[PDB]
Amino acid sequence: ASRRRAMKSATDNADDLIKALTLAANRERQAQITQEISEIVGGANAL
Amino acid sequence: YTGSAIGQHWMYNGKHVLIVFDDLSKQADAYRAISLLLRRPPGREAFPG
Amino acid sequence: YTGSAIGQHWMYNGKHVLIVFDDLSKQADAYRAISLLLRRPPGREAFPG
Amino acid sequence: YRELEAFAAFASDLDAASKAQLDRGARLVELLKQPQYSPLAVEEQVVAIF
Amino acid sequence: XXXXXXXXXXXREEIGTVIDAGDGIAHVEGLPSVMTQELLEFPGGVLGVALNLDEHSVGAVILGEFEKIEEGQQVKRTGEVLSVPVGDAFLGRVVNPLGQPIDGQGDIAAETRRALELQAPSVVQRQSVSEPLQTGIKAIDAMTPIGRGQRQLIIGDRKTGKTAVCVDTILNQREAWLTGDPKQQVRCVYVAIGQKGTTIASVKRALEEGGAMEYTTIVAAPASDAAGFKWLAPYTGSAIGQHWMYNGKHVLIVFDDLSKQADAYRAISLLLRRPPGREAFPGDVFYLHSRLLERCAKLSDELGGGSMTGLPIIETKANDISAFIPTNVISITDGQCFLESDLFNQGVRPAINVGVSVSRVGGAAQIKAMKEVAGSLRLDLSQYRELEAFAAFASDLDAASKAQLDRGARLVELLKQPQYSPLAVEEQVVAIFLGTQGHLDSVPVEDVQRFESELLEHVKASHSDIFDGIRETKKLSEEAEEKLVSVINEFKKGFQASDGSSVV
Amino acid sequence: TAGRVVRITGPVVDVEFPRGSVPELFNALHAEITFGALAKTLTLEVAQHLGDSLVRCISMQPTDGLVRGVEVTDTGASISVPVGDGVKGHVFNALGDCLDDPGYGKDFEHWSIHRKPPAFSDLEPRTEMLETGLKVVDLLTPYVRGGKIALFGGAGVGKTVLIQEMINRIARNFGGTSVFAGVGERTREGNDLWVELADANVLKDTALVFGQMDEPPGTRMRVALSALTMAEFFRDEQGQDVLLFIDNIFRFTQAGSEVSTLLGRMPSAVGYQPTLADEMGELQERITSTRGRSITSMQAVYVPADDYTDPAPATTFAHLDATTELSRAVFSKGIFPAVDPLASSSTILDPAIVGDEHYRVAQEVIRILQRYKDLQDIIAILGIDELSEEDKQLVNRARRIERFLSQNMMAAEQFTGQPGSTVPLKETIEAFDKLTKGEFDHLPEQAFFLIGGLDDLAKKAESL
Amino acid sequence: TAGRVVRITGPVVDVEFPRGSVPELFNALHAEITFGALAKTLTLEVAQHLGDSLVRCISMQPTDGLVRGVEVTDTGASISVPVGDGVKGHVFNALGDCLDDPGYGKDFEHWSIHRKPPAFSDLEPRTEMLETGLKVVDLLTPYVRGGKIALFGGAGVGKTVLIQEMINRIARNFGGTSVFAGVGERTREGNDLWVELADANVLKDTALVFGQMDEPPGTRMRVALSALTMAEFFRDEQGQDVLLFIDNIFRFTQAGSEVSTLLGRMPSAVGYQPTLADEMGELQERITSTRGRSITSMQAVYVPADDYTDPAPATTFAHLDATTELSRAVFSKGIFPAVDPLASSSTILD
Repeated sequence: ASRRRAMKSATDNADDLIKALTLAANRERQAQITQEISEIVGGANAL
Repeated sequence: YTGSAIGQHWMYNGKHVLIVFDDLSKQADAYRAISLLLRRPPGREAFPG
Repeated sequence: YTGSAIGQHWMYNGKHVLIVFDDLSKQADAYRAISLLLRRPPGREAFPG
Repeated sequence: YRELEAFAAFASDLDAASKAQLDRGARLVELLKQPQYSPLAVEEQVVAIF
Repeated sequence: XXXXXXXXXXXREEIGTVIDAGDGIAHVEGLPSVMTQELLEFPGGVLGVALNLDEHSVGAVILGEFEKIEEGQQVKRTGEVLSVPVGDAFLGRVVNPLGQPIDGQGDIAAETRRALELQAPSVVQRQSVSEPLQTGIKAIDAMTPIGRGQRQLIIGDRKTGKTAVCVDTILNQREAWLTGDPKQQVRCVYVAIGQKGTTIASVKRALEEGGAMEYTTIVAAPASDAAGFKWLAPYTGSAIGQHWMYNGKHVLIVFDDLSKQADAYRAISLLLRRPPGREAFPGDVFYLHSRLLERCAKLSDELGGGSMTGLPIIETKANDISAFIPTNVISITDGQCFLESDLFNQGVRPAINVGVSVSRVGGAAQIKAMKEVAGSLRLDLSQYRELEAFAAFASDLDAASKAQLDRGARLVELLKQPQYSPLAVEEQVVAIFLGTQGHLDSVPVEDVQRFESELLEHVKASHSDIFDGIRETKKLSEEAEEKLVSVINEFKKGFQASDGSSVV
Repeated sequence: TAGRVVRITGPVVDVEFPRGSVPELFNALHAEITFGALAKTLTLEVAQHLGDSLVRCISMQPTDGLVRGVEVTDTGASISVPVGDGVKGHVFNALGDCLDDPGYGKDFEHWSIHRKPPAFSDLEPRTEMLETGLKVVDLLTPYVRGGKIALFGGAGVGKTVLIQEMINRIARNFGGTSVFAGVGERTREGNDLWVELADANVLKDTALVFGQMDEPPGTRMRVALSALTMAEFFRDEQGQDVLLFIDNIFRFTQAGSEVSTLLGRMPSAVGYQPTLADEMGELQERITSTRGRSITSMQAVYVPADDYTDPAPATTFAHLDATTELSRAVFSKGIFPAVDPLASSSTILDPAIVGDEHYRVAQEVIRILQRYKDLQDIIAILGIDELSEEDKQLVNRARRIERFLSQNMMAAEQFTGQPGSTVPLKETIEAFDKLTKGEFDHLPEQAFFLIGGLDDLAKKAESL
Repeated sequence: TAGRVVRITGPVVDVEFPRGSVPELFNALHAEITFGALAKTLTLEVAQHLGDSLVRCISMQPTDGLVRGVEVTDTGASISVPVGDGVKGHVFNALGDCLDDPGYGKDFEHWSIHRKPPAFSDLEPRTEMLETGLKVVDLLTPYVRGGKIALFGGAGVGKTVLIQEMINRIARNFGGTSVFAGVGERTREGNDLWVELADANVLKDTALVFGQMDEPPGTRMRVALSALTMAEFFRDEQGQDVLLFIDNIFRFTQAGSEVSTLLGRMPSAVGYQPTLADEMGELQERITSTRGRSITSMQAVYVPADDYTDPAPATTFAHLDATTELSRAVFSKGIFPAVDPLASSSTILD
């Protein structure tokens, strides 16, 4: 019964970790794309 | 800006004023529009410097 | 470069020379500044091509 | 209270000082909420928090 | 008055001169009356496409022999927009994007000429998809059916089997082509963009070994060819295809692959100083893929009831599907067979991710005998994927789901298939019947493929009447069901497992 | 007075006019393509004035075969679309040209697609709930009259059936009409929809507008504004309620980003157009209720990479008031219309806007379905016999509540021949209040499927 | 009659010519440098026609000490390389002069660097397995005799050890001829290879070409095409089968990325030149073994930032019959040679 409770806890903690990591991975994706565009367009406007 | 200007005229007369900006992120996005249409280069998160 | 030139002058004379560059990230950053002031279009991560 | 609740959420049993603090904090969180468009005058806010 | 008279009084084909050339692009001045995408011919017999039209000079991308271009060369204009020859004489030939024969077997008897950029069939001209495109892959036809008229995306990482799935799809049609009926005879076009020359030779040899070179045309834009040819290759494949489609034939197009199409068009567009957008692509790259793919359709009976089925391939970097070209082609296409390298390594070959691949056409592309069997299959595999973690603890699992786990493991073995061995519809329906009706459950997992193959061989030899009945009626009748289960048990009494146990 | 084409670059076309005759921006211009295989009349929209009387344009059709120095005739107005009752039961492109019968509707009144939203004084000062007459919609996720509703789902999740349902609901209950805006729709799916609405015989009351994927991004952008200009006429002049479908508003955002790139404007966060929130706001604000009449909207909305922070969905979800998600796990139970009661949400569901009893009953049904959703794993792994009695008595109610969300919807009348039901709100909030208290637990699950109203449950229970 | 220098920027030089004398693309031009210790003749390849008789060129030697308005003479042909049986056992720079015996090649037959690849008619797929006696290679990534074989891997995962092992295992037993192309490899290991081949007897039949990473972008582009022109001679003019070893073939496309901004092409995704796949394809297709006359290519590819998604690796992967992908994550477990068992793959594994 204590194993059940501690494993339900661990599952909830992993679900909240996947949420937080996904929210970081999305901010990183967006930042990466915006940086790549800023670099291309700066290259074009230099010409 | 105009909200603050309407406010300041009362403020310098010695009235008390309350200002609610709802919401100041959409002003930042409008300034990002006006700057990028002016072709100024973007800084972080595409916002102008 | 001047560090390498001072080094090579002993090297070719049959001496053993040790060079430390501290640190080449600041040289890359200086070359970036020079290139961008000369208005070359930069490559990736805003470094010169 | 919020960090204690996060800890105690899976504690099978605890000390009396934790349990008393946990019940006080739950009653204080329940105290602080209010409905929309219901501004309370400060002379009432002080008593509500007392 | 006097001004109008002065103007009316003030008011041989033109040759332009090259003012600029570099990296595959030339700028030609003059040509006042050139039109956008007119073929230009340069003095060395090289061609250009006149893709950009400035105030002073034409920007023309150059097809192939770029080294022969110099400033001050004379440019003659041909009088027509980009056209390719079309006809039946293309069957079993290999051609470059301009319809010139590349295999060296001889000249092509071009029947007619079509412009590359005619209008697709509009929303009034089409008909609903309601005829199967038998792929001959159990993991496709049973779960993500392709109907003739659909646009199905074979999106995967490199070296996951995309080329093999499409070659199987083309090979499978031979069982139909040997019949004389034009309502069954699927013709095929394979369009290779940016492949290496030996890979196109390998694919040609794979299709020759299968006899598919009787009815398939290969358009070859190998990686050596200038960016202009890579950019045109999908369009010329569609332009050869449409001639057959409008005559009331059935056509399959495979594009292998639209990622190098998009990379060629990005190269051309950046050299022309057009503005770059996301991932350096020019603004119109969605429109470039869309105006290609939306030319695949099923026509109504008033247009002869012909159809064209597109299998665009794309390659995804590190299994992402949020990159620009993947996102566009996923939004354009009707169904998406994700191929994953992890499932490939775990033994599931072909690597169809049956847990994420979908088709929007659905049951309307399947025959009734396939609906009657495959209906529960997606649910069984979904329950198996949910249960998978409990495989370690299968003693403690309730028996009513232990059976679902053991069924699911046998269905996953039942969906494996060796390359270049497509199964006809009447054989795959019997393969799925074995699993879904539970007859397979007494066979140990490691012998399942050998059992299935030995049974399909046995039935083909002794009881071909079951296959005849399925093919001719498209329905698994009760007599054929009872006879089939009798023959399955008669076979089980002769079969032997790899551990030497009986299976009855 | 006519202009000349001076520069061509992909879909973008520059035209030069005589000094005094430069057209106002957003005017429609016409140009000819004369080559035999590609003969077209080519419609240009004016985007910018470059000086020297040069006008930057974007083409509504492919520019292939266009020749420099051809004549351009200004029309002197914006892109205009036909409006009137005779628009219903026809298919139009963004430019107002009919696809079902070419040349139809030239004689109708034409309106400019670019027109301003309502004046501030005319907006309705409070939100009113739309009593759509579907149990699950009215109880769990009430719709807002003149609001915007997001829709999620796909094939094999009843989505076209729900569209036919809502069209029938607006035609019969409110005496309104529907408009459908195919914003970048598949031409195959557009023909499947056209045939489906014809076979249901609902097309007689629906105007269809398709901006197909085959055409350049100027058309995939303007189609939504075209459809909205038909809807605005039906609201203002005919005085009807209108229901506006958009499928799919992400492609409106995307088309806008691509036009902005062709115009060479510098791209913003993750590469959208810099005007994005105003580009979208000038559409979404124009869908509203005024002077007692209303344009309700349903919008299918794709999310790139499933993240609700990307500017495309983050912008779109600022505007919309409700969210219906359709679930294959519900559809596979046989529960129609397969609206997921836990993943769907609505913002009007507050005790101040709907009665306290409605809010209480919606919170109880959500609690019961959430408990059952949490138990479904134990049920699948261990079987019902592993449960206690107190929770098994809860599951006995949850099974019935889940069934009782299903309705014999009017779209099914084609097949079943039985008519569709329209439950009053004051009936459904009694029925779920009784059902959560368990008064009907002695009935079998088959007594609740497809049932409609509570008196029908009383009939079907005595039939079984 | 000859041209003159107008503009100089780093490695790129713009030259003007008289109205009629404008040279064709890819001609070699010559210029003179006259200052003291830097005094050299400079070889200079034509890249673009800018119009109005201007031509833009890419310098092979460092441009330091060039002066505006110096005379430029057009040679009327592309860069040429000495070819023949007597090339085996000598070491050449990109421009085909012998580093250990200056002037050696001046009297040989010379071939143009640039040529189109063999026509699709002449290609057949290769399906004889090559044995190397490496466990993981012979097991999971079986090599193809006459195929195109590659090693992939991040900076420092030991590619330059593994390629030297492949020389030691194959070219020792191999009865034909071989060529090595030092494309932007670090000079030290180029000398270690040259002395190694001389301590064995293998150097007697091995030609070496080097355009090592100390040289400017002009040579780092053309040196791959130069060594390949030596191999294409041995394939076509003699029929004797030949091993072509290339290290590192990424440096080709990198040197293209380095000049591209100064040539004035807008940068593509992550700042590679927009021509990348068309540029690299026009090299990679030449290496193919036409029927009856084998080339066995073994080329190491660098992956920038270990990013197997990156445009250069991702473009290169299509051109290859067996890929032995090395990974830093395996190298950090001490596993040597540090090939990735799962990502590595072969077409002959049927």
